[PDB]
Amino acid sequence: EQEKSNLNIEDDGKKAKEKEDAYFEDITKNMKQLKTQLKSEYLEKEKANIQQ
Amino acid sequence: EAFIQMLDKNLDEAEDQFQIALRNHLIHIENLMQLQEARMRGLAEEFNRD
Amino acid sequence: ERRRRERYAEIQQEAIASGKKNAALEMKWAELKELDECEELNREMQDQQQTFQQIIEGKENLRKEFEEELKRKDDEYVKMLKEQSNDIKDMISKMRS
Repeated sequence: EQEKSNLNIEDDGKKAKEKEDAYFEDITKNMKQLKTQLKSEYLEKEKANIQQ
Repeated sequence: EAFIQMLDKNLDEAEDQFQIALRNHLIHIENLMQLQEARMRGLAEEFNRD
Repeated sequence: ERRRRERYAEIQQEAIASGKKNAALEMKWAELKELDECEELNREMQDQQQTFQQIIEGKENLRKEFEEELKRKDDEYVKMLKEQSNDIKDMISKMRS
């Protein structure tokens, strides 16, 4: 009983870890993609401004 | 007669510990509810701060 | 306490009255036994021994059903432990999900 319950609890913890990792990495990808619209897209837009 | 009383005193003790086990189970479910409330409240707070 | 121990007291008093009457009737035998006839006396004594064992047989029946109830109550307690374990398992899974 103890072995099964402890293993189940720790698998619960590990699956929670995986879920939270995926969630945070998705949020980080959104933030960094948006930021890339602020440094790289910044220089692209500067080129657009000068050409226009 | 003393056995039947014991059959319901042995059973009285048994019933007392089944009541004890039910009280413990309700307490454990209450703690699960309290900490699930903590998790949900934390989620709501973080979401609304964001 | 409102109906279990109350019925226990009811049956206790009824059985005490039954014992009083049976002891009175046994003294009635011990007195009215100018019927010294040994053969009929023995036949009636075995007959009333059968009376006593038939009376007790109700107690054996009740005690056997209640042994099935006590061991089955221990089995129910084990079943309750398993049920509560599964209850918390499903509760934790659903709560975290």
